[PDB]
Amino acid sequence: VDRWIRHAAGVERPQLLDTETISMLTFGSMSERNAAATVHGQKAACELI
Amino acid sequence: LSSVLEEFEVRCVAVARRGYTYPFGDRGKARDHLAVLDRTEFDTDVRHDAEIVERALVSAVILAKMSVRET
Amino acid sequence: LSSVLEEFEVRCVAVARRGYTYPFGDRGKARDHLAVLDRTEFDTDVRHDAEIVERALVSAVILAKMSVRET
Amino acid sequence: THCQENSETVALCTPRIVIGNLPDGLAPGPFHELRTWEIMEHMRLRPPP
Amino acid sequence: GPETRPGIYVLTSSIAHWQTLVDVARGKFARERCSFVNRRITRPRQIP
Amino acid sequence: MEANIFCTFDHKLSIADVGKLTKLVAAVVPIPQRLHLIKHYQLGLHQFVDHTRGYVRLRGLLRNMTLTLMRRVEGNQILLHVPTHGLLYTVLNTGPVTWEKGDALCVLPPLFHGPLARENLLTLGQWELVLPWIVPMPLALEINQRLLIMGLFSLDRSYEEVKAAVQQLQTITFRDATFTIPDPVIDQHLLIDMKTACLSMSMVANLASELTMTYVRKLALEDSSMLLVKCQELLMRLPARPQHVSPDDEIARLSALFVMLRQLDDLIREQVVFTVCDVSPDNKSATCIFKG
Amino acid sequence: ANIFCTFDHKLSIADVGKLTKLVAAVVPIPQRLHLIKHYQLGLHQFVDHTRGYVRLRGLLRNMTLTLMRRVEGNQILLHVPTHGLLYTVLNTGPVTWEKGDALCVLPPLFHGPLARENLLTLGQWELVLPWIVPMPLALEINQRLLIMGLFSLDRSYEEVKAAVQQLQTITFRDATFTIPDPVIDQHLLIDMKTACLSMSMVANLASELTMTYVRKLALEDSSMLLVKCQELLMRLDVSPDDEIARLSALFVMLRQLDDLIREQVVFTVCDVSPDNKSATCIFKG
Repeated sequence: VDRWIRHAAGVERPQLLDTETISMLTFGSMSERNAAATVHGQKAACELI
Repeated sequence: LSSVLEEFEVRCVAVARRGYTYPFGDRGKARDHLAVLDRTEFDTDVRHDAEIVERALVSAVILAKMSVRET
Repeated sequence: LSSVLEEFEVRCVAVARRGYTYPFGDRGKARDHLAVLDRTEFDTDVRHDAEIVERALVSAVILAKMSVRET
Repeated sequence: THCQENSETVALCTPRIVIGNLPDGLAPGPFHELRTWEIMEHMRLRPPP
Repeated sequence: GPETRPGIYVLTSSIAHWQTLVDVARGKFARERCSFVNRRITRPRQIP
Repeated sequence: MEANIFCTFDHKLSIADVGKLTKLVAAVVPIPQRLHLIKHYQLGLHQFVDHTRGYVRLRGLLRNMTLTLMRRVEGNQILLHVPTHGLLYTVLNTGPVTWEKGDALCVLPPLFHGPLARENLLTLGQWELVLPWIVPMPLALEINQRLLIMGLFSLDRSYEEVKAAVQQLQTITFRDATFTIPDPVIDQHLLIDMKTACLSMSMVANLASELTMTYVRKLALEDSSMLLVKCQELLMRLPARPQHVSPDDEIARLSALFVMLRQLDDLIREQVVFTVCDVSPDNKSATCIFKG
Repeated sequence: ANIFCTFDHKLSIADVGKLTKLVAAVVPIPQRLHLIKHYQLGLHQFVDHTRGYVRLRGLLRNMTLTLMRRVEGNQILLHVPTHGLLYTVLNTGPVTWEKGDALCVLPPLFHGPLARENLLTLGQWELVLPWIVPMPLALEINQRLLIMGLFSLDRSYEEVKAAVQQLQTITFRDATFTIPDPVIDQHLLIDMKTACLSMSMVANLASELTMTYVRKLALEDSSMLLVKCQELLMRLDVSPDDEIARLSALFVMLRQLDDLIREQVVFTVCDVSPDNKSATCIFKG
């Protein structure tokens, strides 16, 4: 069911990243790949029930 | 199947312990069948036995041909 | 030669495995006879077999004296 | 002790059992009677009339 | 392959602690760390 | 590279505020940036403070921090000096552990002694000064052995079973001093260390020679001793021995095994920083050859 | 900074004429001092007729190496090298050197006089100068000695005696060495008896316990490089407190053996003096 969630969301795991890349997450590190063309600049949003 | 299959895993362990000792032309023709050879188990349902012993025939029987270099 | 050649090495290995277990007053003199006790093997030649046996008799018989500590 | 099997002078070790195993000059008999007086004293017991 | 063809890697990094440099080497050379097990699966002769 | 580091303060010093820092002259001070004029907010281990209350993560983040010896309190600045490789400078004791001449020293994260002297010795609006311990090498690595045995022990156990060994494991003893150790338990960094640890244990179990692994049993009937009696109990689970093999194979079967003996022990190993020479009679200052 | 020694014993001119040949040497000093007795010089203060090898290096590991410089009246003017600077260290002599060699210190094991051994005795006292050897020769001689501690337990086999006969001859550039047998008088050295248990104990405990810890990491997945290793762990085939103490019994044997493994370099060869009478080297350690 979790694979169906990642598929329906469209956000597939990048092989759970490198294990050292997970080790750097506790210090904080970028996860998003940079978008290619970005004429509109930085994007942001948030969500609340 | 109790007393019969009780020695089946024993003979399969004998095929494995004898099987590691003998070099082949390459492990890539054997390492997958050697992995299934030791990963064998027995599902609780009797109907899954067709999936059990037949996989050992896919493996160890070819290893005897690999001992003789049969085509 | 069947049962005679077969059980002879088995009893010889049994005398060896039982023989290492018992401490002695020195490992010096005993270790050579303990080595010959294991190294003996059945050569295909027929006339040499008596030397395969009598040389082992030089070992265990002295070990039997060491079981009683004699001279 | 050096017990002798035939053509032998093999070593042997026999543990002591009783406290009275100790030879006199290490546990002389007056010392045993004196300790016996201590046993008759501390244990609270007297001979029958 | 049967004939090893070792690679060579000059590299610069701000890291200065060998205990962490081997750790960042652990997950990056997963094919190589698998290869060290991959010789034992085939050829017990000749030590990896 | 730079031979020295400087710092700037916000909240102003008093008599005691500068006196506690003059007390810390010639003492270890980690930095993470090595800029010529670091801000005090980046100074110290306090920047790695963690509400999850870890410890091993503080150690791994400590692994990359540069060490810099303290010197000269001019006032309103730390005036750190960057140690040079291969020489020596005096170093004050910090960690509550007795020192001896010639022992190796290493950096370890602090933990409360038990009674807890709780001497922060410096504080501002919230920021503090947490100086990592300088401890003798066997003590520096045995705690890593405790955290590693704590990691392997955690698997498949009831919580009372999980904490049963902990009553002995977290209460380490050394030179009369005793220490209780709060632990991350599971902080991923212990897990990734466990993966290379068991991977080393596998090859060390597998690279062993057929006679080398049998060597204890070959010695078992050979001799009788209480250390061997303690040796005997571990190996058994509930007399014959064999001998073969050509001599040349052992030079290979042993050689690669030495690399695993390093790779297995590397994770409990820590880089040395100090080597004491002239111990002070008052048990405070100690000059040390070699630095970071 | 210079370190001094004093000779309370009288110096015959024949001995000081050998001492002047030691313009430099890697003399150990147990404790750095402004002044020190000659009894503290060398490994001779640690000499044992029993333990032999390993203990000589486990006590040598903490020694403070120092070069010789000049000699005066009944006193030595030792000078401690600074790290990284070049120094004209003398060789101990067993092995000819060539450019680029690594160097490290080893306990002495004489086989007659070495190429640079002018004996110097001052009443029972003797100076045993530590080896300066190329690193690969040190790792190989350590492997031969630990192997000698394995096979010596059962000398009697002719294949084993021929095995020791084969491994006894280490070789190098026109070298002709013969490895000393640590196990004099048949009985094993206590150092060999401990160093062999330090490895063989782990050789059993790792073989028994490796399955349970790979087991929990097998159901977890990542690169799954670890999961495949257990299939070859099976090729050679339950208490709580036993599981507790047993791991504490593991690393205690693993750890002291690491000193037998790792060997920090102390010098590196560059230009070589003719007939290897001396060599400049970069000090390290």
